[PDB]
Amino acid sequence: EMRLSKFFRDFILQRKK
Repeated sequence: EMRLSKFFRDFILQRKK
C-alpha cells in the first residue's frame, strides 16, 4: 500500500505524542 506510512507511523505520531 505505502512505503513511508509505517515510518510515519513509527515516529510521527509520537513526535507530537
